[PDB]
Amino acid sequence: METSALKQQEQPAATKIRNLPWVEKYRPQTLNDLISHQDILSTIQKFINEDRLPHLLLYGPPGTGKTSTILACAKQLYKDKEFGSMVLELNASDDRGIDIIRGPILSFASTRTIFKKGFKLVILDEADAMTQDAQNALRRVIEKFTENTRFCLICNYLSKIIPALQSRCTRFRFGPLTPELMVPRLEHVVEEEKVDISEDGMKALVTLSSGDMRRALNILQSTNMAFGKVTEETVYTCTGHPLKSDIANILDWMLNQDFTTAYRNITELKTLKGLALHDILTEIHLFVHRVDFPSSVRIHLLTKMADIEYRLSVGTNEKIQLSSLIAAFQVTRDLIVAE
Amino acid sequence: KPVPWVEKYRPKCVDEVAFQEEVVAVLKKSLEGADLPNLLFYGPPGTGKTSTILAAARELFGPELFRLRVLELNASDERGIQVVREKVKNFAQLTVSGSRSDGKPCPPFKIVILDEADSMTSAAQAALRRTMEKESKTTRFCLICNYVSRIIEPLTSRCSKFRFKPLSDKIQQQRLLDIAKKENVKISDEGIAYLVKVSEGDLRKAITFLQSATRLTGGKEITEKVITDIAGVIPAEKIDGVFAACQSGSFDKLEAVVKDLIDEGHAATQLVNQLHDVVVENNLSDKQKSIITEKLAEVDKCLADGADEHLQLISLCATVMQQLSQNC
Amino acid sequence: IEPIQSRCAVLRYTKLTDAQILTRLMNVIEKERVPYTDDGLEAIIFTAQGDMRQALNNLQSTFSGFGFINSENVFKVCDEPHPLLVKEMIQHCVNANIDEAYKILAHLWHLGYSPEDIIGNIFRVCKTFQMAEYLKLEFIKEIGYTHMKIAEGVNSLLQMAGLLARLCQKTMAP
Amino acid sequence: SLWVDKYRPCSLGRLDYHKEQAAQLRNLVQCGDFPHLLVYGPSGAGKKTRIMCILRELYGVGVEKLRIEHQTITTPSKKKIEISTIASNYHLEVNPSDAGNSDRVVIQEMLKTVAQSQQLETNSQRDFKVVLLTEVDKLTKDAQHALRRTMEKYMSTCRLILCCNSTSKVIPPIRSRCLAVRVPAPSIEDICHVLSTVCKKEGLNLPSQLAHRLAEKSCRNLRKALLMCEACRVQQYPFTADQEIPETDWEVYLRETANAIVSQQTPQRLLEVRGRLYELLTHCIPPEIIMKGLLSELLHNCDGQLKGEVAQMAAYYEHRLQLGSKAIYHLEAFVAKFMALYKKFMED
Amino acid sequence: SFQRVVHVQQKDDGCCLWHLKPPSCPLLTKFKELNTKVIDLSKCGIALGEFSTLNSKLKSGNSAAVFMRTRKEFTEEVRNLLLEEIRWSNPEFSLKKYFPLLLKKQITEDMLWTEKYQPQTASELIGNELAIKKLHSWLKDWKRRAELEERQNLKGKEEESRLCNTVLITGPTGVGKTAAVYACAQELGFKIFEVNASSQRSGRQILSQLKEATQSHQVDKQGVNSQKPCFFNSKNATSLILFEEVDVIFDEDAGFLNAIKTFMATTKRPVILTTSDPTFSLMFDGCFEEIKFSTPSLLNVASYLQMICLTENFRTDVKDFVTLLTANTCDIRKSILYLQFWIRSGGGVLEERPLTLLPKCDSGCAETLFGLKNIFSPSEDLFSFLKHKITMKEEWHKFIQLLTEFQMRNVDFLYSNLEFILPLPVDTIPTTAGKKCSALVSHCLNSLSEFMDNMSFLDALLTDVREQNKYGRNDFSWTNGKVTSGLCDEFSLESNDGWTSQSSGELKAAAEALSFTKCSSAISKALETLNSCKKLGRDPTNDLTFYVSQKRNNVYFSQSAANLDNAWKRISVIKSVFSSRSLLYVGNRQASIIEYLPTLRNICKTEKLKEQGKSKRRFLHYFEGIHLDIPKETVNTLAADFP
Ligand SMILES: Nc1ncnc2c1ncn2[C@@H]1O[C@H](COP(=O)(O)OP(=O)(O)OP(O)(O)=S)[C@@H](O)[C@H]1O
Ligand SMILES: Nc1ncnc2c1ncn2[C@@H]1O[C@H](COP(=O)(O)OP(=O)(O)OP(O)(O)=S)[C@@H](O)[C@H]1O
Ligand SMILES: Nc1ncnc2c1ncn2[C@@H]1O[C@H](COP(=O)(O)OP(=O)(O)OP(O)(O)=S)[C@@H](O)[C@H]1O
Ligand SMILES: Nc1ncnc2c1ncn2[C@@H]1O[C@H](COP(=O)(O)OP(=O)(O)O)[C@@H](O)[C@H]1O
Ligand SMILES: [Mg+2]
Ligand SMILES: [Mg+2]
Ligand SMILES: [Mg+2]
Repeated sequence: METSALKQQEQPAATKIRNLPWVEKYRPQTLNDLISHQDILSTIQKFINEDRLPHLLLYGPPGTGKTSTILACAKQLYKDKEFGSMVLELNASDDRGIDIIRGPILSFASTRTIFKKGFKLVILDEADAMTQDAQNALRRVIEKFTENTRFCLICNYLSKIIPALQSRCTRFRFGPLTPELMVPRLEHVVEEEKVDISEDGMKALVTLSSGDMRRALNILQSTNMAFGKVTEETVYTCTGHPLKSDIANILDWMLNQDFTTAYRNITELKTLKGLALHDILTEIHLFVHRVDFPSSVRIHLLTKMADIEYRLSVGTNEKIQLSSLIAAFQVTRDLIVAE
Repeated sequence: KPVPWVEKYRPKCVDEVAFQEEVVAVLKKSLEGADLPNLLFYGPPGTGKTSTILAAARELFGPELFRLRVLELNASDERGIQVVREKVKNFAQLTVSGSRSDGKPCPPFKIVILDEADSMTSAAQAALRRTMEKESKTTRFCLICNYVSRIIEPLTSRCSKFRFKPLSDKIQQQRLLDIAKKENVKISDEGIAYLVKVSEGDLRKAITFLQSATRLTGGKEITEKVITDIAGVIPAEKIDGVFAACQSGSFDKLEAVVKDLIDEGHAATQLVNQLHDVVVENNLSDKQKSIITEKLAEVDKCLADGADEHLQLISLCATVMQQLSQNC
Repeated sequence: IEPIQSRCAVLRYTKLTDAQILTRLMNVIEKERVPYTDDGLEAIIFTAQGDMRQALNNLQSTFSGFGFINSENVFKVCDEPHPLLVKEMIQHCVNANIDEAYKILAHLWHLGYSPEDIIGNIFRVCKTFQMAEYLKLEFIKEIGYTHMKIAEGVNSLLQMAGLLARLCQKTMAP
Repeated sequence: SLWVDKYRPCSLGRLDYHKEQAAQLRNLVQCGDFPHLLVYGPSGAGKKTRIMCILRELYGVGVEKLRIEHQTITTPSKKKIEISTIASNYHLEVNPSDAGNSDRVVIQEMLKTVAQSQQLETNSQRDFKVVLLTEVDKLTKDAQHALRRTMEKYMSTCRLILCCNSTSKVIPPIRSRCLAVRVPAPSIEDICHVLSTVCKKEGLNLPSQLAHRLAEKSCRNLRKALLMCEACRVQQYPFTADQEIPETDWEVYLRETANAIVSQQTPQRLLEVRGRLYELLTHCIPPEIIMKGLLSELLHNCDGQLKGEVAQMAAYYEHRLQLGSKAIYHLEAFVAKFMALYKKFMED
Repeated sequence: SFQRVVHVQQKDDGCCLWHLKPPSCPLLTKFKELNTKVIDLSKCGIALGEFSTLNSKLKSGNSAAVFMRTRKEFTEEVRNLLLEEIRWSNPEFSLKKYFPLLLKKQITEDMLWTEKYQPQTASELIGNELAIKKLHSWLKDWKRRAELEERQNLKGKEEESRLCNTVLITGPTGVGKTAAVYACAQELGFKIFEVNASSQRSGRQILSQLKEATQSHQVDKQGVNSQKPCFFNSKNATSLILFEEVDVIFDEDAGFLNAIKTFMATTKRPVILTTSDPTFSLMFDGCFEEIKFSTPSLLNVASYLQMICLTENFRTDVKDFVTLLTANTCDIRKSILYLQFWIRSGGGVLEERPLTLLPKCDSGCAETLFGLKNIFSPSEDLFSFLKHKITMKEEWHKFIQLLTEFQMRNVDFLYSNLEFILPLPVDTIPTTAGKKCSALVSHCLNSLSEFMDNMSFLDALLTDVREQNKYGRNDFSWTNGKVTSGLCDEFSLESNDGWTSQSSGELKAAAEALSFTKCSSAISKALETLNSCKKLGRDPTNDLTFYVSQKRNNVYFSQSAANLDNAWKRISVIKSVFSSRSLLYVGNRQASIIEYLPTLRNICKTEKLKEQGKSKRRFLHYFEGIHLDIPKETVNTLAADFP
């Protein structure tokens, strides 16, 4: 119940004298103001303008701009004087079971509009968190009231939506932003905000974000206000990510020295930096395909690190798994080095 | 009626935790402004992160409002994060008016001390990020972990990060001597040093084992036998017998050795831990160390999975025996 | 519950064979004057694994979106990982080329495809791939092992590349 | 009431072995703030006898007057599950591992009932009700996390006494709080003395060498030794020097299966061993026990070179069995791989 | 506010690890340049039939075979021939005492076959003979009591009898508990007042609406009295209350158990309880006579179902209904309903089978039962498809769909019928040439071991569709397993996954099919050289044949490769011996079984051995001499042998 007023005035809430919310500073307004996914937005606008709008399924990684996009579509489709009478938005915050489908959804989809005649819109944020039986009712509500109203389901994981609910809709994936067209946003914000940053900072910003603007701006303002300068070292310190030099030294110890000295040095650096074995495995995996290895060596290393990353999940002793990670390289590539 | 030892002699306020210099300094600076930011403590267990955050909560609030204004929660709940989020929502929704007679009114924000934050999947981590953003100016979050790399980018970027380097052996030996003289327990240095050794640099396990020993053998000295059998540590004579049995190359005495270990009620995980700790710090070749360590990792995965102890130890000792006797 | 199954007659419905979905797709197309090529037919049948509802919805979506039925438009609307890319994955792994296979999979991963539909598409292409029976069996076994690893909760690039390495090494090891 | 139950000690001073352990337990309960007790040791070492002894030393004599009650509770998937429980007014003992992977309800809601019952009951003796979860090693990880948060939450109302044969499947935050009670299997002379005391209390006079043979055949399992002594008492009134120790009947079935596999190497014999293993599995004997028995039986016939390979094969397929669901696939596939290894070994 | 979230680290000067540099070794400085150039997909078009089973040619005229079957009514001679054929198939069945009854029952229909062939008399029931005679004797005694009461009333104007006022009937689903109750009531003219779970049955409603059914007479005693008032709220005939599915209690049924306990106490008329839950015999507190319906014999019910087929003028075989009964766990209701649906659809396959022990046989019921006819052509047979070599894409898809349809039920199809499906001889249980023969046996054993290794891989390291041991533990355990279905209207609200069900089903089906194809092909190429060994004079076929039980040869295919009646008698044995008073407190379960049960069996076998020796009588009295109250039937079961 409720829970919309807190967000509704949480978005326009700031100190406006000291706080600097750089994520909330730059927000899209309409379809022409979201400079990304131009094919999807032009397709949706063409569907709207021909009155041939089908049931939409907006899915993808979070922060890519699904909810703001469908809010822009709803505001352009219906004016402000009839927004509340024609648009029904629900999230997973108002979860009371499967009665949400039989409650507001079934009552709203089974009646006409009140004031001005037209087709209504239903927006369902976080539809994958909905249970299987509630979705099995939502597909029937969709099937029998498709002419009067259309449904737009926003989800993060496509696999958690049943095949029938997918098959009643057309699917649109909000893919990650290619780093190129992402970089102009970063240079615009640094040129506006007067921040000292090198190109290694831009590489780190486009690497940790992996195609988003929200966490990118979060990392950028956090590193800027914590240090005053934005570089590779300061970003990976503020984020607390595995530093590239540290992973390079780890690989050097596993690739040059004997078992015991490498083990002691790695354990000392792990307790010095608080660095887990899962992130070591991920970054070493990224490192393996860049360092020129033979095919058999690359295959053996990838198999062993996949096995270790599986063993770490069930909750064994990470000390033994770390020593086995060292063993995975000592078996092949140090033998070849000795050869 | 009484309390366990670990929560009894923890420091009452800030600046009483030794061996830390800048963490307590920044904590005192934040407390003097009466505004604690979102805090992240990472370090190995038994270092004082929980003690530091509890001391900060006691310092900023009043002791009668200390328990009412903090909420301790763990992230390893079996029902997903829905129950955790509903508990955080219930705690943040409820507001308790407070008054301090010491002269400083209580700050409005509430404290959620969340432990084992590094055992958290990325979806749950993003849900916690949006939960913290929902209560940014009403509840300041505390995250306790050993590994900061497991926490994903947004929560790690928005939290004040503090590293806790584990204490040295001399410092924890002195603290355990203070505990022993405070609780009237007859103690030799050798017992406290052996307690430090078997706790593996964790003060919490050392304090727990000391309290367990002084309650198991009341009004008596604390020998090494009780500490060994309470900490679960395998005797070194057993480990050397295992090593000699594998070096012999005979399977029958190997079977006899593991049957003796199993029938003595010795845990297979502890035997694997001690076997690995002896193997990696010996004069074995790197190939032998590599194969033995790979088999140790596979067997430990099998044990955490829940396979049979006797068969797993038989297989690990057979691999060790073949690797050692291959050179012979 | 078992009492209703005792009180009823249990009729079993199977997945529609691709010939049937093709015939009814052709019926709908000839009744709706849809311009098409055979590549679009194969793409629609691929995107709807024995699901007439999904095939009809995808066909209507691409005809309403682009107006012509070929493979490119269908995979622009359905937005699956492209089966030619996954076929080139499997073909490189048959030749035990870990470098090109991981190149294409890094391309797939950087496009935003999740682990779940990536391994699903790998299994779906690998089921009808042209190779030997024993290599198909070992490929299916390793794909299923990696898929249960994705199911249990561990889902990173490392597991995907590890499956790639295992599939490559199944060829170079007797 | 057999000799394993009629003559079971109920006082801490009656335990002839582990006297230092018994004195330590008594001194611990004299303090009155004993923690959760994780008690481990092999089966037949006496863990159940020790926990009944510390229960009797803890509470009054009313812990002998026990009752049997069935509790039925609702799954989160909305299904009703029933489970037996041996309980008393002073303590409650519930096996939680009978619910498959749904042990988390029998961990959590049952502890809720004990907490509300302790809040309702008052006797001015002690401020906790002992909850005994026998066989805690077989609990799932999810159930053990639920167990951990319940001991964190319910510690001031109830005290937990966990009994297991191993702390391998036990997650480490559980062991970080429970007091460890390692009860090793008692030695050969301890079994001989216990058998002598039991036979003297039954009016019989057994020799020392028969008791030593019984202690050596029992493999340091006191309950098996007592039951075999009872069966030998059934066989002959006097304890003769040529008293045949009553061998376990499914054990000699397993030995005959071992002779069946080692004798002939053909898929027909493989199917016959499969049928015998199905017959042995239908007797509700847990699969790891047949795994260990098969290993111990076939390791007599192999040479020293094959033993390590057969051992690693057995451990690998035992782990596959524990991960799997139907034990028959993993077990019989071990039979098949051993059969192939044996056939390719005796051909050269 | 936006205060500084400073990463504070206790970075002391030194330690040689805080401020590190990239390595100077040439391996880690030779970074390969990343390439993003993949092949272009616009040039390569997806050809038809690439990722699917699309073929240019299409079959026409082979399918869409309408049946239009007009079955001629059987004459007396052919019917009598079928009667003698079934009598020779089942020599232990009294087939003459039932055929006038079903012929009278049969003599444009609007009835289900469950009610069309409803048994009017309890003697017309099949199986559970002791139970129905117990019920009939109890109700006859209640009729005698009612007639005696009427005689006493007309004249006016109980430990020795031990007539308890209630029978509680328990058994599996659809064995005919309600059929037995109704048949007895119509045979002796009782009047049933039924309380179902479909009705609102709360305590105040049931007492205020049905107490005077027991406490008083019937106003209508002559005429229409064989009619059944189903209680609901929005010769003389005697009342009889019946509670159908007593174990089903909702939150709306407030205080139902206390109400039927008041009915227990204050009745003067018979009260009958019917439930399929075995645990309700323990939970309910009251005095009642217990009647247990066992699972009926497979051959008797199979003969009765063949018989129902005959009276509808179709002939058939016994084995197909045997496997049909096996698939339904001998459920008579499910089998009768599916038989009605199957017979009234005109039949599946017209194949003639001349048997003496004539129209054409109608075998193929279990194939359509599992939906295998929707996968295969009507010309194709299951075992014919499985024995021959699979080469085409459509045969592969048919194999995968068959295995998938068997994988959702968690049933291993190729595993259970592995003997009858491998290209090897199967028989019922009752020198360089030798080197080559042993090599052939070795190759066959290697193929079998490889296949069973993949099967172990499939169970262990592949996801199953339905999560095994979800509510109980694994099979063959005596903890529990009586997991009754849900009883509350609240929804599950679970967070289970859906994708990893049909994904894992396809994965397991494909892997099982490929592994079995590899194994069968290896066995085939191994025995392709068997002709050379046969020419050499040495025949290893004694070492290659498969010995399988007689009960598994009575079916076309099995869903299980073990014996479940064996497991049922075992589980009954451990549950009955370890429910005795003294041994009811052994808590360590695994220890309890493997220590107490074999020693108890040794004690029982030794006791029988001393009793066969004509020794003293007191040697029988060790079990009673230690106050070990074990019933004699289980002691005799324990004293036989170990299987
Ligand atoms: N393409 C984009 N370019 C720039 N900023 C964007 C873009 N998409 C999203 N944003 C930012 O994200 C804010 C809201 O995006 P959302 O719609 O919440 O993202 P999302 O794809 O819906 O994923 P969620 O909401 O976290 S599940 C906007 O106000 C922007 O600040
Ligand atoms: N430097 C220190 N100064 C004072 N007390 C300390 C110090 N290090 C450890 N302790 C004590 O050691 C005990 C255990 O430490 P805790 O803070 O409770 O746990 P921890 O160090 O956070 O490790 P965890 O919680 O298992 S990750 C407490 O009683 C602390 O007071
Ligand atoms: N032994 C039997 N002999 C003949 N017909 C039977 C037999 N058992 C069941 N039937 C048929 O099955 C129909 C329904 O049986 P029921 O008695 O309703 O099953 P049930 O014992 O009540 O089990 P439930 O109610 O499903 S739990 C009857 O009307 C008969 O047609
Ligand atoms: N001190 C003792 N003296 C004589 N018998 C004992 C003693 N301790 C244990 N026993 C016997 O040994 C058996 C061990 O079984 P149990 O108590 O279940 O241990 P576990 O739980 O380890 O199997 C018990 O039946 C008990 O009768
Ligand atoms: Mg959104
Ligand atoms: Mg803590
Ligand atoms: Mg019924």
